[PDB]
Amino acid sequence: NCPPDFSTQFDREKFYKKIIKTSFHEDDHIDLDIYVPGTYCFYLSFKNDKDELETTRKFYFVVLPIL
Amino acid sequence: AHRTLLLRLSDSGEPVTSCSYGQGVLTLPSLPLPQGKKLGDMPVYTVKLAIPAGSPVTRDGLIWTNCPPDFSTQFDREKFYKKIIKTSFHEDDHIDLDIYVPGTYCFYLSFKNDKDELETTRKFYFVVLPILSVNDKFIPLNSIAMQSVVSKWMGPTIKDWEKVFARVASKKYNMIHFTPLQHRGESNSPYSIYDQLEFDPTVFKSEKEVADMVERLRTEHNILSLTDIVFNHTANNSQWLLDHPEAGYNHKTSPHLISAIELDKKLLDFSEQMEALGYPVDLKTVDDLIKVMDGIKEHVIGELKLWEFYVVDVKQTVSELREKWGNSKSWSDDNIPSKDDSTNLAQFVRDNATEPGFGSLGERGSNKINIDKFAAILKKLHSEDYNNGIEELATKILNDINLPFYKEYDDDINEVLEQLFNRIKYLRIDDHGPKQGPITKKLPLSEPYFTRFKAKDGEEYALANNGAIWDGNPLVDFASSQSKAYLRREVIVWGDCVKLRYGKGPSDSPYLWERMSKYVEMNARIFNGFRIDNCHSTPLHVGQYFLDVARRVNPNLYVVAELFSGSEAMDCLFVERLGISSLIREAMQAWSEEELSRLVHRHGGRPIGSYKFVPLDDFPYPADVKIDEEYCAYNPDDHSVKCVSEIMIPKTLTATPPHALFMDCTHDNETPNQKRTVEDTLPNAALVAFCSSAIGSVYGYDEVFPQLLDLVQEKRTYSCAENTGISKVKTLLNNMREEIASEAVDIEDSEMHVHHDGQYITFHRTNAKNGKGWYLVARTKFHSSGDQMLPRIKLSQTKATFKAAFSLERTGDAPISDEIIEGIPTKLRELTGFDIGFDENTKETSILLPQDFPQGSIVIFETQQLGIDDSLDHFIRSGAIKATEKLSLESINYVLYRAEQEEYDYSEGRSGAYDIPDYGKPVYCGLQGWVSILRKIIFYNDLAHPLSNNLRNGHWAVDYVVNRLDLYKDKEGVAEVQEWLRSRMERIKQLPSYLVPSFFALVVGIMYGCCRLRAMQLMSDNVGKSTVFVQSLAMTSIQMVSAMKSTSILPDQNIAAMAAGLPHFSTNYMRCWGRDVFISLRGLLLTTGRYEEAKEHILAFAKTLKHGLIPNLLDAGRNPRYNARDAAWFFVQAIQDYVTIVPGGVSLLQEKVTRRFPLDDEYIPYDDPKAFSYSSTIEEIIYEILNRHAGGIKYREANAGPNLDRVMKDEGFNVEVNVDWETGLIHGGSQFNCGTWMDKMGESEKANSVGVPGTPRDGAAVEINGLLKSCLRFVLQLSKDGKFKYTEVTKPDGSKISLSSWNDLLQENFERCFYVPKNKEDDNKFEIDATIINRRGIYKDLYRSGKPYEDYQFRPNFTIAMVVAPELFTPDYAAGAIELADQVLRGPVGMRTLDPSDYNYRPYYNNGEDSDDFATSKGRNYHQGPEWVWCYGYFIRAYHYFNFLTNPKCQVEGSAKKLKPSSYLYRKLYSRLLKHREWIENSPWAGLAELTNKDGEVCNDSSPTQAWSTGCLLDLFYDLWISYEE
Ligand SMILES: OC[C@H]1O[C@H](O[C@H]2[C@H](O)[C@@H](O)[C@@H](O[C@H]3[C@H](O)[C@@H](O)[C@@H](O[C@H]4[C@H](O)[C@@H](O)[C@@H](O[C@H]5[C@H](O)[C@@H](O)[C@@H](O)O[C@@H]5CO)O[C@@H]4CO)O[C@@H]3CO)O[C@@H]2CO)[C@H](O)[C@@H](O)[C@@H]1O
Ligand SMILES: OC[C@H]1O[C@H](O[C@H]2[C@H](O)[C@@H](O)[C@@H](O)O[C@@H]2CO)[C@H](O)[C@@H](O)[C@@H]1O
Repeated sequence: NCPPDFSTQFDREKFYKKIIKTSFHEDDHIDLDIYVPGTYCFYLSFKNDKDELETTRKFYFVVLPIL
Repeated sequence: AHRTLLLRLSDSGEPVTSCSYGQGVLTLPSLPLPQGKKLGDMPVYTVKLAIPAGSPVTRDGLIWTNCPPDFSTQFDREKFYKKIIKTSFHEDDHIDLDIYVPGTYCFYLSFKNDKDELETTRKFYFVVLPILSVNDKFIPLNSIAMQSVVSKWMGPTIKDWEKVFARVASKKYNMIHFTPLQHRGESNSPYSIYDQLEFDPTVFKSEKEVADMVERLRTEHNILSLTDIVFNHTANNSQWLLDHPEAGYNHKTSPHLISAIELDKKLLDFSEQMEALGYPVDLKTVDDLIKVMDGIKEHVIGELKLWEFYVVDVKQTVSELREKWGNSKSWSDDNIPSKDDSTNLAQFVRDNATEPGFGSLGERGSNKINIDKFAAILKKLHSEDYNNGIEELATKILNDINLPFYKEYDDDINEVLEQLFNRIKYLRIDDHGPKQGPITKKLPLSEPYFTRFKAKDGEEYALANNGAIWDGNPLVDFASSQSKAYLRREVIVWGDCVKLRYGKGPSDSPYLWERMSKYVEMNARIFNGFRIDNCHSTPLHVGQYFLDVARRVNPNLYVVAELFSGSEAMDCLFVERLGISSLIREAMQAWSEEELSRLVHRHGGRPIGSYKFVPLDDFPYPADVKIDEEYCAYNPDDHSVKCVSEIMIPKTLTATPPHALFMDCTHDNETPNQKRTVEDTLPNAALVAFCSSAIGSVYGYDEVFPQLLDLVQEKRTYSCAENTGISKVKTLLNNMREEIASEAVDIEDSEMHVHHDGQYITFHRTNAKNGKGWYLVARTKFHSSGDQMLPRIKLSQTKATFKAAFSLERTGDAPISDEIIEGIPTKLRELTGFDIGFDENTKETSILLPQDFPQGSIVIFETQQLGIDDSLDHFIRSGAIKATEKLSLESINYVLYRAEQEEYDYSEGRSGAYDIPDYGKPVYCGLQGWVSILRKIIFYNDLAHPLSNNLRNGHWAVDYVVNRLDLYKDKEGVAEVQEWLRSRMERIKQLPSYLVPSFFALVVGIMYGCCRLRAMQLMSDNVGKSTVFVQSLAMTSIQMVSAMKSTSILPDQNIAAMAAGLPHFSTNYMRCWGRDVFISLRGLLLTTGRYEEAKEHILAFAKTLKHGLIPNLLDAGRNPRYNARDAAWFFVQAIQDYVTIVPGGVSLLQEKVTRRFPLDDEYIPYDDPKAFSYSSTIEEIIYEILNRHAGGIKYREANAGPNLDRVMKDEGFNVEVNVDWETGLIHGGSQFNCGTWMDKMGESEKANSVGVPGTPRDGAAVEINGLLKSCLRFVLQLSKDGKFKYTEVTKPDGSKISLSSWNDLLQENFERCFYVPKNKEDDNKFEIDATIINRRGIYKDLYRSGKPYEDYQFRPNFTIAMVVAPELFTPDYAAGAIELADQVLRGPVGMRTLDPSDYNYRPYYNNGEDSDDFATSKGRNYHQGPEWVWCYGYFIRAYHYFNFLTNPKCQVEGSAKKLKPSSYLYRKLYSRLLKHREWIENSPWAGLAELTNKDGEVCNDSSPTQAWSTGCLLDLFYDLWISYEE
């Protein structure tokens, strides 16, 4: 639910897509640019071993305010 | 030199067909290499792929192709190479595919889908034909004469063969087809090959022995050679079949045929004991067959176990149910059907408790039930104890399961014996096959379906033999599991041969692929090509692999194939992927004379006078293109493919029908003696030789053999009797084709006419380049059907010359030798008496046949069309570029366009547009009117079109093209263009009438292409390098800018004046409109580069300033009309656009005009000397508008009355404008006013709308204030640079306000007044009365309108302010507001003028309405619903701008870290212009309409081409170019 840029407001339930670059050798790095302090979470969707869709937990991280 | 072809692609990556030649293949023309060049010195051909700009394929697009990158790299079918597509929104991308070796090549495109996924198009193939030379002389593919000879009938020695070679060499054949010269099998049939890797031991012993013989044929008699190649079968007695029995389908490899094996060996076992346990061993009664069938009823059918191959063993399942009753048991599914639903319960068990491969065939009891799963259902359905009625229930279910299998069995058995007693009859009882010998071991009752042998591995096998199903699909392998033909006995077999089981590749049959590979490349080293019998039965992947192995050995492999697949499409697909160069067509298949004439018509050529292809208004004309300035950069030794004209747009690659090899008689069809008579051999072979294709014949056809030679049994040898039958005539026919082959090249270069009258068939072969031709009259002898007299043959504008004539007569029967095949004695009598009359006045040739012209005779005439020489094509394809050298962007308008009203202006109403009978007039008087009609005519070769009829009925349209330019002769470059048309049209009139249409369209198309290229050269780079769509939009600038006689933009002179639209806004006072001119000025003049012409319009309108306003109707400079509030601010915006774009554009500010009206608003002093009076500068004019509006204007329209406006009310003439200085907005207008672009005054006397404005836009208009803010921002930065002096502004009282304060006033109050906030909680900071509102999140259409409900109406005018003054809008508010307009107000081509949710929505505009409806009557709906195209331009310009600021997905990181629009934004932009590109493509007028009804519905009253409709779309392309593509 991290907004893509500073112009976009924050919404708890509007999540944005990010593509994981699959490789058997190289790990993939995906940046989450944060422009405003607040509560942000992320979860991962993937293709199950049953060819179905599966989802992980929501993992949160807090950006503290600037006083 | 230049061997390049242009292959334009569509938006989906598919090749574009330039002409309609029918179902075909992208074949490249067979041409010799340049002088002294071998394979590898240079590319044979270069295919230029053209990808449209902005197409969905360009998005991360890649061009794939299996073409090797250079000559050193070998060809691989599945190794494709990368090619990068250079994406652009303006410029198309060209990618070259260099080809160094003939063969089969394909290409497909991968791109990024709209789902951000990867997507791929089809594979598109194109064939490069082989290069056939004999010694050092090139052999054109359509001049091949192939003589098919059978090896075993030429003698047992090599010299016995070279005697036959000398005979066919005297007949002047240039190619010999060999039945396979390999060791033959048991039956000695040439196609049942014993050993593939060694030639016939009778004649040859090594490869060098046969290779020397073929090379001897090349050097001695100048004859190339090719053989049959057999892929489908091999002989039934090959020593390698014992070592490798898996090469065919057997009980191991193809287990489904096990049922068919035990039935075949049930007949070899039966046919030998037939007489013992039977009676009719060999009789000829119908009842005699029935007792054999009754013997079949009990001895084979009854002894084959009721066939458990289909039926589940019932009692052997119950036996195995009690056996395992008590193991894996119990079920739980509650979907098990009840025992009442017997049918559904059976199919439930069919899907759950079955072993793999249920229903399909295999071993005897292959179909069986899974017991542990079956009993688990029985315990869940009935009971867990077995004796509780399970034996009854389990058997009842299995019996119901076998019901479809039993009915599948009765339908199979019936076809087994019905095929038997229908084949045994014809086989035995002589109906048409005399062979009722007593059934022996050699000739049993059953034809051998399987070849039995014991292999070297020890085990016994049973391979079968292929054949052909009667009317079955040849693409289905009848030996595979998909067919049941070997079981149901639906196969006509060849006992000589045996299966060849290829799999999905070499993995399924390793030794078979390795052997056939070495067998293919062995003949490829020796011979020049192959011949494939029944190519349709060979699988594609099988034929593809081995033909590519052959081409790696012999790069010039010539492939012939007897291809009769399901349809022409399947025939083309096989030719595409396999690389077939010629298809076999048989002339003996024609049952009657009409069928022969239709066969000859298919392979004869194109109609006489067929249209020639030319680039027209559907091509890009790059200003930076190479040119043959006089069509002279060609050398015959280079052997280069020629461009269409002086413009070097290369020859287009389009699908053409696959080449044909017309055989007058093959080695499988009956002799003319059998099917027809012997005399027909002469006229049949003549009609075949006249076809524009390759021809061939079997040995004995020319030597009139009595009957078809049995390829299996016969052992006699060809006779040494020389020069028998047609041998003399074939020497003439082949020698004549050698003279024609030297110059005839492409499909447009050979034309034909064929006529059939009774037993006569007429053939007229014509070369379209020089006019040389042949005429053949052949009287056919299908039967002796009495005397028939042919009418007088008449040829127009042609002279005829007698060439030769012959008759073939029979002199008894043929000798009966047992050692030598001798033909029928025939006389070849030369004929005379053909009278050739030539009328020296009408230039008409008449031909009368002599009464002594018996059936089986021919007569050949040499003919030459009058007026055509070899130098005609060069004269037409040259000089047009030099003729357009002095053309200007104004003068091109008179050559290409001019509406009929525009032409009436120059001709005082005498000329106009050429009326085409039974059609109408072209849309323009110039060439564009012709090209718009001719493009579809040339594409379909519609020689029956009314224009095509009129062009050959007389020279009216020919002279009309030249005589028009007398009106505009004095203009720049028009005189030299007329002289080129005069000289070319004069030469055309000397041609035959039937050839005028094709040449008329060629001359007009060439000059059109030169005029269109000259336009792109005179324009700017962004236009002269872009797609067809952008250039087509730019050509509209020439449609509107023209000099006239009844009007202009200056009152003293007649110069170029931009018309509002054609044809209803082009003459007198209706042409120039100040509002229309300056909305289109940036697109049509600045984007294109007409800087000087744009200045003239700004200066001319500046002379007629009054009330601080620009007049809507400009009467050249005299008595105008100032009924417009928009014009002055669109005019001042065009000045800003000029200064911004034109280099040194600030010079316009100090240009002095002569204001034709005194500063104080005076009267109409046109003749009063106070008109000229004083001069005004553009800088002063800009300030005069700003200060007059500010100080408050006050005027009533001068010369008021019905003479001015016959419907406007008295209070309507006093219109005014004033600035509310508390907000900074410019207000003005009344409910009797039309001072905006929505100018529609009612005129209905029945609906009482007379004088009632349909859209009175009184008050502050968004466009006016948006342009005001743009003008203020312009003059502020202008004063900062020292180009504008004024900063003071006077108020009606006397106060002064600085221009910056007025600029800040709008910046602080504009959005506050117009924006309707989406939140009701903010309905207090944006001046909103919530009682009257439609939607929120909308920028208002007006402020302080007379009727307040129109303030909150969603209209497309708010985008004009968004484009010219983007600072007035917060990004998030504007982005959501324009997203609503995209969903609601955006039509397909035009912009909806009013929200459909409003009650005044009248989307259909009909100016001619005599109803009582207050709106629709007399067309007051003009701006209340209808979709206008120019607002679409301002819409998408701001749709692109504000989506680039708001949506982060519409932005992407760029070079120099300057953010460029993402492909996601270009994709959304490109989609919203497809309907515009379709419109200008499929419109007779080469532009965009003014208005459109609801949802793309064509409005008849709308002007079909409007200046500001196309000009606002050019504004979008210039925005994207000047900001991102520099
Ligand atoms: O020769 C001198 C000329 O002087 C005067 O001209 C005046 C007009 O007579 C007068 O009507 C007005 O012009 C207005 C008109 O009142 C206003 O309603 C509007 O007209 C619309 C049409 O309503 C609309 O249908 C459309 O007309 C097109 C039509 O769609 C198209 O298919 C084809 O038929 O051509 C038609 C036009 O000819 O568009 C027009 C234009 O928007 O706007 C007109 C222009 O403001 O004022 C004129 C002032 O000079 C005399 O009255 C006239 O008799 C004299 O001949
Ligand atoms: O307000 C909801 C209402 O809108 C429509 O009525 C229009 C009316 O026809 C126009 O004159 C406009 O200016 O005032 C209203 C704006 O909404 C319809 O009644 C319907 O769409 C809806 O109920």
